[PDB]
Amino acid sequence: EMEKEFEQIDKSGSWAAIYQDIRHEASDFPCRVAKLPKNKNRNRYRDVSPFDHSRIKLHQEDNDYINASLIKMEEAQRSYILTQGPLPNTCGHFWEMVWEQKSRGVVMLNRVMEKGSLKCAQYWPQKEEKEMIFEDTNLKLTLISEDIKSYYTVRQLELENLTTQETREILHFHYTTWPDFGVAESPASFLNFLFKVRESGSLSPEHGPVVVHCSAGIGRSGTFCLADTCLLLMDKRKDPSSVDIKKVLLEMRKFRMGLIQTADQLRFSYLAVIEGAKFIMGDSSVQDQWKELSHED
Ligand code: VO4
Repeated sequence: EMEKEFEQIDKSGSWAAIYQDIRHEASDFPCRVAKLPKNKNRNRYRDVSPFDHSRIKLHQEDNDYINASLIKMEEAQRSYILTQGPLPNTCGHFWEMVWEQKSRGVVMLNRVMEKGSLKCAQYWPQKEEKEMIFEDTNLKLTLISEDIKSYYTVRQLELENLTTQETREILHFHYTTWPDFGVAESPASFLNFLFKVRESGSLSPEHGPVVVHCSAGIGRSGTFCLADTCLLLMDKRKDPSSVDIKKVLLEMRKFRMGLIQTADQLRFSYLAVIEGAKFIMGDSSVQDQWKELSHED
């Protein structure tokens, strides 16, 4: 059904019209805390801020601001934290957020350098023997192992609360071939990566919300969460036709501004959900088909 809607929009060539409608319908809530003068150096982009009602607050008395939003999909019963690529001065805040929110997975959809510019701090260690200590938030981070595939890398990290000496395993899922304001190479390649995140346990309700980011934490991050929630809703009722992608996106836009930054990303979201529906509706072999088509070795 979503498939036939997809074909209607393609034949009309009205992806831009549909996407601008979403933009005009999208919620508009205040971002007063993000705009305080004292927080200016905590925001990577002047025009990408968390709403006050849904922002993640750090558990510190000094300044609890971080550019991060809690997306709570009530009906699908999944939550995500969407955040910007950490800044040189906010890597401690980032890992403090991960600790306090009890997240098990971090999904990173960007490269540290994209289009010749630095999009994100190097906020996790690249070498086992060179751990990182974030002195402002009293956290230590150690690379434990790395599994490099052709277009994504999975890292096992150990996060230590230096104050309590509690340790935690964090899984890092790094998509390395998704261009800013672009789409993944194929649905199959995107779905293969999403299902790798799912199979790690990182999205399970026994854990805190997965942390999802790219550079701004809205475009690629929005595509990832939208596809996931749509597939989860379909799974819940085994009813692909009860899932209205545009309504799920607007619901997600109540928690964070600008989710999906281009009409082509919206169109890709449809493709990913339409294709992923094959798996959700009983055809477990398409998962293997996606892994082959993705060429991850
Ligand atoms: O770094 V993103 O522009 O896909 O929000």
